[PDB]
Amino acid sequence: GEAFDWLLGEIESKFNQAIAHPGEMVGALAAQSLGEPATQM
Amino acid sequence: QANQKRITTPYMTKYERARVLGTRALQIAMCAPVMVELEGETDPLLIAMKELKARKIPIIIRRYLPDGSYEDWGVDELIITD
Repeated sequence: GEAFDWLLGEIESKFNQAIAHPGEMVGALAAQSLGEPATQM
Repeated sequence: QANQKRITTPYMTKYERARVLGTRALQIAMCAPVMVELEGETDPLLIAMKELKARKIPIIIRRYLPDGSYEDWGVDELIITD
């Protein structure tokens, strides 16, 4: 019983830490991640 | 905007906590009053990092929504990620 109540406690905290941060520069991230493999292709 | 109806994450984005501990440490580094009891601390970044965990920092963050409006969150109202 207490494991389940403890489990729902972290599924919230772990999720709310995944949410994208307002202000991230995304185009810098998606431009570099598609072209960084390119050097090895 | 009103204190009601604020739409933004309550958490403090890692960009805000980077500029809060920077701006606070720059104040402490110039003769600025310290909110928290300091014990063996000559370094401002460690002091400002300590004020943050105690939620004593006197700064309100003004978040501009993309449509031109803004919201004012004090550093106590926000929830420290780490």
